[PDB]
Amino acid sequence: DADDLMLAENTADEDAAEAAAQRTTDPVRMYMR
Amino acid sequence: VYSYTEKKRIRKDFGKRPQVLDVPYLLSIQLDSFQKFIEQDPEGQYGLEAAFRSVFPIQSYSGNSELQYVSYRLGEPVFDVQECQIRGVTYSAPLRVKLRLVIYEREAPEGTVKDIKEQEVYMGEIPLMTDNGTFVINGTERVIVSQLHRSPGVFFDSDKGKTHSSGKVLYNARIIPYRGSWLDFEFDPKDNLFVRIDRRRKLPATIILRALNYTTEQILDLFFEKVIFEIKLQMELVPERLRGETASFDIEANGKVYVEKGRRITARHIRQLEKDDVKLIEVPVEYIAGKVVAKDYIDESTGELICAANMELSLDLLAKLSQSGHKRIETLFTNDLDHGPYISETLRVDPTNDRLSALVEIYRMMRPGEPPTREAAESLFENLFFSEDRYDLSAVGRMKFNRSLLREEIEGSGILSKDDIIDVMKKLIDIRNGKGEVDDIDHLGNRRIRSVGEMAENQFRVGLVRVERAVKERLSLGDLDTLMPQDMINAKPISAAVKEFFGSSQLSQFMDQNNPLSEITHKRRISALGPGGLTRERAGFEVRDVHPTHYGRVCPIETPEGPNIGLINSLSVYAQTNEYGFLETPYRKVTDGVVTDEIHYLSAIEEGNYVIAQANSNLDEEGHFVEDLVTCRSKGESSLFSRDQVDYMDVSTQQVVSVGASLIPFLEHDDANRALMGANMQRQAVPTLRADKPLVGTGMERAVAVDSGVTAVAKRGGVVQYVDASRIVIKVNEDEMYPGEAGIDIYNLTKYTRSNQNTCINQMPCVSLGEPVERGDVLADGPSTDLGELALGQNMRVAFMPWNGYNFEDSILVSERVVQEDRFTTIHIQELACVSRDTKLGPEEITADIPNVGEAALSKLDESGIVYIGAEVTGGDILVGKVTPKGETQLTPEEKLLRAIFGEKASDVKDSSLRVPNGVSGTVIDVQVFTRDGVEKDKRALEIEEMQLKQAKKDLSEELQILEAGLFSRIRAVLVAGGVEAEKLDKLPRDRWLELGLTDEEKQNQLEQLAEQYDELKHEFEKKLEAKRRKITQGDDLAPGVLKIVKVYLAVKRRIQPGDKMAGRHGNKGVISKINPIEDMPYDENGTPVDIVLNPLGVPSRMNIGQILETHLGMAAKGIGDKINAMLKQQQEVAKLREFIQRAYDLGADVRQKVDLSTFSDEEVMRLAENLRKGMPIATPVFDGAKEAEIKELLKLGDLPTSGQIRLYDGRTGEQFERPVTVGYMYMLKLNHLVDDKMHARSTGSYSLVTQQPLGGKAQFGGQRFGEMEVWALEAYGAAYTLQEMLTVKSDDVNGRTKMYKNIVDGNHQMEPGMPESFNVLLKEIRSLGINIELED
Amino acid sequence: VPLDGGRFATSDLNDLYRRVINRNNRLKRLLDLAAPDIIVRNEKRMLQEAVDALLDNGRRGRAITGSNKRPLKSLADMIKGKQGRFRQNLLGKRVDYSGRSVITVGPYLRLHQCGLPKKMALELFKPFIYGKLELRGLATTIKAAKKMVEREEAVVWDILDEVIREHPVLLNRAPTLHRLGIQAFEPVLIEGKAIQLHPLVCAAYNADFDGDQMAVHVPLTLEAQLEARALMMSTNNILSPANGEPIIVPS
Amino acid sequence: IGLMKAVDKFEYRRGYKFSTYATWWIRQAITRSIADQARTIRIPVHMIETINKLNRISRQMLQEMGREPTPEELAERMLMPEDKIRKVLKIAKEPISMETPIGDDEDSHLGDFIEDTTLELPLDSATTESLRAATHDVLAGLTAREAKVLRMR
Amino acid sequence: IETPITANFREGLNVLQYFISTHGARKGLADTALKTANSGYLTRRLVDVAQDLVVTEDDCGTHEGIMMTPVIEGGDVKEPLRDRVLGRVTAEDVLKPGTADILVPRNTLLHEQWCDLLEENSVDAVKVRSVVSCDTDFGVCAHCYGRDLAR
Ligand SMILES: CCC[C@@H](C)[C@H]1CC[C@H]2[C@@H]3[C@H](O)C[C@@H]4C[C@H](O)CC[C@]4(C)[C@H]3C[C@H](O)[C@]12C
Ligand SMILES: CCC[C@@H](C)[C@H]1CC[C@H]2[C@@H]3[C@H](O)C[C@@H]4C[C@H](O)CC[C@]4(C)[C@H]3C[C@H](O)[C@]12C
Ligand SMILES: CCC[C@@H](C)[C@H]1CC[C@H]2[C@@H]3[C@H](O)C[C@@H]4C[C@H](O)CC[C@]4(C)[C@H]3C[C@H](O)[C@]12C
Ligand SMILES: [Mg+2]
Ligand SMILES: [Zn+2]
Repeated sequence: DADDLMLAENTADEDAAEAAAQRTTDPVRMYMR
Repeated sequence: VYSYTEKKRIRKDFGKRPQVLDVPYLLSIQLDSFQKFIEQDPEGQYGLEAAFRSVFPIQSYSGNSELQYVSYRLGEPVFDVQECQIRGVTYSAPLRVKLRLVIYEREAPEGTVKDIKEQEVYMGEIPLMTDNGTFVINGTERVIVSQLHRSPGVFFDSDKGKTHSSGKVLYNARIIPYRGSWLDFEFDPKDNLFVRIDRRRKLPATIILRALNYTTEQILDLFFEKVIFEIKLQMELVPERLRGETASFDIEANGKVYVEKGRRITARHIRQLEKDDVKLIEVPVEYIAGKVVAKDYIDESTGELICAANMELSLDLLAKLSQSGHKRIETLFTNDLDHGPYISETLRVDPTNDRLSALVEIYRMMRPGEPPTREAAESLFENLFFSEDRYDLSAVGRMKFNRSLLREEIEGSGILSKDDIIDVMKKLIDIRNGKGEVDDIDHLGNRRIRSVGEMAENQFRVGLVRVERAVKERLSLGDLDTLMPQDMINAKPISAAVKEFFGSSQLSQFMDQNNPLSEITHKRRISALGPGGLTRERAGFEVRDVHPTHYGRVCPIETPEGPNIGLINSLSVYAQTNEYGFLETPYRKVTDGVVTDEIHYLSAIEEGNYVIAQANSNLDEEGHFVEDLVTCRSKGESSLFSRDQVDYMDVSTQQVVSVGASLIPFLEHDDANRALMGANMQRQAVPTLRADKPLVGTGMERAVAVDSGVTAVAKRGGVVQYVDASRIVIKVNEDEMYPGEAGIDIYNLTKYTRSNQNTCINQMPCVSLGEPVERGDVLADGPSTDLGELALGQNMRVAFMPWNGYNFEDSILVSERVVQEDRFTTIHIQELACVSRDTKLGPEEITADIPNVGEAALSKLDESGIVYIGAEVTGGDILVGKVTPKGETQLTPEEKLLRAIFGEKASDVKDSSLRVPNGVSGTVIDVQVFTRDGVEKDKRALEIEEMQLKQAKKDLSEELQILEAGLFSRIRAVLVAGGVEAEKLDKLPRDRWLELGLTDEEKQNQLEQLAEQYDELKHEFEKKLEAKRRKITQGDDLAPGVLKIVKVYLAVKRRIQPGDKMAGRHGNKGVISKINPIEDMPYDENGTPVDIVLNPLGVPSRMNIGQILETHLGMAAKGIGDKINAMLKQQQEVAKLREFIQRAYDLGADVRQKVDLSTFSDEEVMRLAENLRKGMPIATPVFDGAKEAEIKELLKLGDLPTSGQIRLYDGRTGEQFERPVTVGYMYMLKLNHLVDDKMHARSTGSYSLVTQQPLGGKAQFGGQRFGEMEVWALEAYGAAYTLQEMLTVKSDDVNGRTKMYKNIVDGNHQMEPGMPESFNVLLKEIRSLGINIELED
Repeated sequence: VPLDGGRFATSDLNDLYRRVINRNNRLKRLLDLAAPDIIVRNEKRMLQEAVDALLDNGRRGRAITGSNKRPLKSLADMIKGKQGRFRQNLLGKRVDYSGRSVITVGPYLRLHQCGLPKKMALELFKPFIYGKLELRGLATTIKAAKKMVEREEAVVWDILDEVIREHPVLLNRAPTLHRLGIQAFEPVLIEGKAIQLHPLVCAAYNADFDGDQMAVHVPLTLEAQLEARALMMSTNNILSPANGEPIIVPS
Repeated sequence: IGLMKAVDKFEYRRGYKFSTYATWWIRQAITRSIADQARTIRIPVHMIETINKLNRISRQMLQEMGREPTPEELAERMLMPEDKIRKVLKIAKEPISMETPIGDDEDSHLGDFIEDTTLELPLDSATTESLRAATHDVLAGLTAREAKVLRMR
Repeated sequence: IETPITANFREGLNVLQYFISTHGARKGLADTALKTANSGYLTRRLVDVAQDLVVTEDDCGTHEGIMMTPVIEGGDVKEPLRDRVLGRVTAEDVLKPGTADILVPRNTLLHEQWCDLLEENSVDAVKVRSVVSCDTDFGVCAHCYGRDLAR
């Protein structure tokens, strides 16, 4: 979910080089892991 | 014959076309829906029964205990509607349901039960609908508008190649359930089928097939056909299949010849092949090199899979299979053009090989970041669909699903099955291959109507499932005895959803109460917004447009203009909702040739496959179509059809328009834009002091007025036995009295009540003592109704001419005698409240002694500090006197010196009293006091309670004694036979009526029963009186911290003035510019001035020439009225009066109306003539109006010119205007845009807290927003100083604005500009981050 | 801030600061107990998340919501957007000495003057009237002047007529598409509650008399009055600025 | 935190399966933390318990009698002077978010309609200055010793 | 649609003709709303890009400019030289079409009289100073702009 949102945010960056070149970030999922 | 209320004033009716179907009850959607919601349905499928059946019974884990639902009921509301409105509380009924808890024991899961406990549990209060279609939620009257949402089912759409430059169109099928997840299919540019559950990441379609336990061979069997071969190497030829061939090898049958190579096989070749019975042919080996094997063909010798199913068949593979003995093979038949390969490509891309992998991929898709568990994935898949608890394909959903796939079973399961998904996939493939067509999303056969009685059910079910989950969790632990089925249920979880839907919802909004029309048209309104519906940000176009399917169902004209135009529509006149929620409309059926008289209600989809003749189609006297060819509308278009191939006909000419747009006369002559504006404005008219029927109408006035609910309509016929400004007592006829009733009805009228728009709601009787009535007659016409007809405006004498620039753009010039006669004077009632609270320093007090008031403003206050009722107050006067304690307030030096010099003490109390707002001036008509339970009830409250108790006792006593009079009258009537006493009956007193001696016959039993009924009335009266005293003398449930409230009602009377907005019914609005003296207005040769002057230049550009025709017809009608008035003043006998009225009532070309005065008694004729002396009302149906020749004829009946134009003179100079002008009578409206509600000025006031800017709005005495475009405008000029003073000193320069004020009051116009507050706040906010933003010097 | 009753209203920054401080104090307490590294790592991740939400909420992860189940406004959200300090309050804001009302024709006027209601004129020019009353000796202090204008005595209207004599007022209509949507006129005191607008200027405003409204502002300083008289007067703008053609043509 | 406290105060002599000596500490810690840092205007622990008890009694009464409990009935059923009940009911609940969209017409927020009640009106400032001027004028109309004495006191 | 509305408003429209008229009117209203939405965004961008331009000099002294000639779309002329040249400053001497002498020397604001003179002598090409070829730094000069057009 967060990874999907992060990817969507990165895609909108172009509307460049950094985004083109470019875990879950949830503090609870990492704690569970 | 005519109705008694209708024979007082008969409206002359043009409209050749006859009427076959009466207009239905206008506001029926609301009442039907809510009736369905709250109703004991034996086979539970509607309302609360359905929800309870769906949820209960609830089973705990392991089935140790079961909670069951039995029945439900609604208790009577504690407060009635009026008391709810007064008290500011909801009108609702409490829901009490009989639950039953059964506890089981080990070894008997369903056998012997340990114990069963029954109990009634109360779960929430449900608001009730008033008998007009509204809800009283917090004292205010709400309306819940229907919703137009896309119905559940399966819909096949495409993108018509919008996103692709290749021009290819990607089809996609979507399955929408009533509640659940959207199983969505689609294509891919590479012709790869895909499926996206819940619009999540795309997956290959075939995965789901495997998730349904399908093998590859089964998939290919389902979606593809096959061809076979025999061995040598002989093939069984099917002539039909080879529609395109010869690319590899033409034919080899019987050896000799069938067709040559190269030439493409044609139809004749297939005909020859079928004639010759070709069943075996030979083909080269290389021909099979391109085919794909259908099933699995293992090396039977070695048990090794040579080629898996759906794999390219090569010559080496042919050799291997032949060595294996596979003399026969199956290859998927597929021709590129028609039977394209699409599932095979999906298989090529399939990342799964078995059910487990598919389930794992689905599990990852649905919930990412989770470990794929073998047990969890199957459960998730089987739970997503196929479960009654998480997925519902409603009965309408199932009906449309089956109908779309072309099945025969209307009914079925609400959960998807494998067959359904396979059939949807096959349908999508068929659409893509070129067979079939896509669906239209705006077709009203695909859109459904939700109504309050269904949305309330949905919200209640949400609450009920929440409570079910809670009770299941509670039962999961303990399961002890002595646990009644009432401690696990709390009302609040269920009541929250219901009260939130009714209180704060998109579709639940304050009612419009400008006039009856606004209410009627607000109740029958359809909205595409709301929960489950699209939003304005991304809605149109192509859903805001008018569709051919709206004909007869949704009005094309009436729609709001603005951000949401086309998203909110109005139900047409005859439109009705199907059993499934689809709009339908009536059509009069046509047999072989005759237009029968039985109507069938057809729906959008069902209507397509007929041809329906137009309503304006001539019919013979026998019922046949006169014209050989008749214009009728087929599937989508309209054209001429033979007289013998029409199977339906429109039921009316107003069938297409709504109620609002069907009240515009001469709508055919108005442009669509102007008709839209005219309807929208007609909804806004303000009721005036005295109602005035339209001289030119359409005939829909009476229906709107009666069905609106603002009138008092008789429920039974009788004779008016008492009339008064506040009640009507009717004495029912013997034919409708019932066995044991007194037979008298009492109608209590609403007098000077406030509406949601702060207007007056006043009912006044229109009957007289001894006047007969019949059921359905109006007894007391409400606001904006005149003798039962809607009357929104006034009939004004108008002239179309310029007149000196005082009607320049859209301005209106009004005479001063329109203001002397109070024709547009309106009454506005407003409420003001004064809440006293308990503050930290002490409680606030309501008193008549206020600090530093010179006793001049305390005159109108009584001893208790509240204004006298009936007092006339103006702006600044005190209504309720209040004081608030304050702190020390250290006095500055100098003020201390002033106090010392003049020896004055500190007040110690503020003056937070309620006073009339500035610019208002009215009279106090009502005061009511609310006090906490534990307070002293100051003298005024006790006085109000005393008068209220007196009124209650008086009402009950009057009821009881009037009913006693009726009962004793009926008893005396019965005492005429069967032991009759006539001379001696009256001697003994009335109290002995009950003890009269009579023969041993049933009549004495009847009298005894009536006496017992009277005793029952006595007991009921005493009980109700005691209960009402208790209800009056109690406390109140006020907010926390408020000690008491005082509410004062002011009745303001607003006269028309320059700046007020006026309008007609044809979209012609304007603003009054001048009130001209009577001797300055243009006049005709008889000296009669003109009330209003309008600009003719407004008519050509705005092509709404219906106002000119209305003006001509109003002139004609007023001419007839003036002739009747002249004959009546001269005291002419009834013979000539009757002859002239009869001559006037039969004009035109074969009009439908026929009124014969020979059956009118002289009294009836004289009353009719006296009601027609101000003009004969005229009806001009919407698309069946009066022709111009008829207008000329009606003008000629009066002595008026047929041109419609007369010669006028100038009041100022007396010289005649050249080129005569058009005068007539037009119906003018006073829209609710009054200048005294719009004038606002500010010098200085209160400022906002966080940012020190002037507050906003007229209520807060706010300023004007000076935006960015105005800043650009001031920059275009070199106005740097004006811009600076507007940016800093006038807005948020805290210490610069006080200096500016002091400078101005010192006669020095100079400013020290300074720095605004917003920039300082911005610096502090940017600095509150890690940034360091400073102001370098 | 306390609202009427026992209720309160608070900004979303208090919640974010409270979360940051709670997690920081909890971490400080935790580092004294010598807890397992799992716990301190989780605490530090939470602290980073809370500071991130405070500085900018809804940019790295999910936006933290409140009781009303809406995303909380952060420090960054108070600067950006069409509803931020940069746009909503710094380039356009509400103003004192302003009013609005419906417009009527008034065809008797001259091109440089408008019709202003007596009530609006009395409300907009209150400090000027106080100054005049005190200067002419009619009132002793400013409180006496306030009471005089509040009772609307006879001298008050003569003083108002004297104040208005040569004092332009700027009239503006809401869709200000070009610079001729603001113009300065000289008031003429009238009865009623509607503003009378010269016909020839309507085309400049694109104004019709079927219900439109106009806003009126009053320049205060000497420089502002002179700018209105010399730059923005209606008799100075008779040519369109886009081309050379007149924009005062009879309609 | 509660678990780390238990693990330090746990002994195997009793034989309580940890999942019985530990849940108590976890529940205590979580409940106390909720009662200490869950609402902006902090309410003591005992008052939180009183509010919860009042809510439970109100729920029971609502289910039983059917309509609603009133403060008098609540006091009777809860054994309180009927003023403590009102005081507890008058607690300020939870502050309204100041950004709650309330305009519904231009995305206005609740915080745009709250006025600054401590600002001094511009007319009162002018009145103060005028009073100062009047005092200065009058105090110059008496012997210098009197003026000095009055300015000194 | 092939079949037109054969009725006017003096005569009435029947139900079908009015239905088609409604089809048209709804779209008209929606298009008006959309146009008002777009024309504001364009203006906002145009102001943002070119807000800080100000006349900040009297003459940059440049000798370059645009060559103004009438606009012709194949056949007739739809904008004479007077419209395109009135109110500008000549960048070079306007030699008479006979090449005799200078008709308009230089740096002369071309008002109505000069335009009438040019029309009389039938010249169809002038060299007028333009903003896009101004030598001023951080702004524009009054001679390369022209005249106010509002004063
Ligand atoms: C024979 C006709 C009967 C009818 C005219 C008589 C019989 C009973 C009378 C009413 C009742 O007394 C109750 C009220 C008494 C008040 O004092 C005056 C009003 C009140 C409605 C009465 C008016 C009228 O007089 C009534 C209807
Ligand atoms: C969509 C707009 C919501 C807004 C209009 C609704 C939502 C919650 C309502 C407030 C709260 O109840 C708290 C207070 C209760 C007091 O009794 C009256 C004031 C008070 C602020 C209420 C006024 C208003 O009713 C509010 C702001
Ligand atoms: C339709 C928009 C409603 C809006 C105009 C009404 C509805 C509720 C009103 C606010 C609430 O009462 C809460 C506060 C009460 C204080 O006493 C004055 C400020 C306060 C914010 C009120 C100002 C305003 O009056 C509000 C926002
Ligand atoms: Mg307008
Ligand atoms: Zn230059």
